[PDB]
Amino acid sequence: IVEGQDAEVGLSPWQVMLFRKSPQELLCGASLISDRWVLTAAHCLLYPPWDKNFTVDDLLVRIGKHSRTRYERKVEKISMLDKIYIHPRYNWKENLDRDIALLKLKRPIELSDYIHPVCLPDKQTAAKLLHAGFKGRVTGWGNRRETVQPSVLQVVNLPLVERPVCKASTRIRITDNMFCAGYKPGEGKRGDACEGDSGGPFVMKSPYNNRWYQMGIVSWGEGCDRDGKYGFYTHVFRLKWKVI
Amino acid sequence: CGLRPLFEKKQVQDQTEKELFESY
Repeated sequence: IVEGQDAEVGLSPWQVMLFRKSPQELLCGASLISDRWVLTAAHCLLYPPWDKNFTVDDLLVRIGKHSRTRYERKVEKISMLDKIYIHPRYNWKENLDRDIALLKLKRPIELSDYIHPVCLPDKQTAAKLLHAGFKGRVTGWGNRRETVQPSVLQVVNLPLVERPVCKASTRIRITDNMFCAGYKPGEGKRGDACEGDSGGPFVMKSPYNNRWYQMGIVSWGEGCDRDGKYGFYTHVFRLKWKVI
Repeated sequence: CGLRPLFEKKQVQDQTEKELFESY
């Protein structure tokens, strides 16, 4: 999370962190969307370009944490997956299209004041909210900048950007299953998720019902806080895939 | 869902929330 800020305790209840079990290793971010379903990006589990094909037995999840190292004893809740679901039409050799995966936990996590499900968007909310200029929120423990491992969960609010602008800033084929956000060269403000932040949530707060809806999943990008480049996120709504 | 127990529930705003509505 480049240019982020230390998250207040309990800021993102849905925050989940993907870990390679042995050796311990923070692989990616992810979000809790029910007491037994986690939402994350496919490339955190399957990305042949860097020979990566994770099974359930190779993954383990930790929920309710704050620091990236220490164990949150009266707060944290470690749980193992029981099955993985990667979108059938996920495009890894081209433009990371449909970069989405569901992780079914083995034992339903028990909610607390530090662990609570994020809401999936509905047409109304998705329609009234997904508008250029409106800033969403990204959280994560990724690189403090590009080659960097944050102590406390970082947070940063980012403004959504117009599709044309997004498409123009990259040779890569942008598809309707992804949007992009970040400040423009000149607004005099910075920030951006970064590798490692991957699989994390890009959420937006609805003033109708005062609740947090998840709008995108940190997917790809070129660099981290590069000028004139914006991060892309899987478009959760266009993907609301049925597996549950 | 989406009603964080230590903020929404307690009826309290977090540091950066202002920005969100402000940008709206």
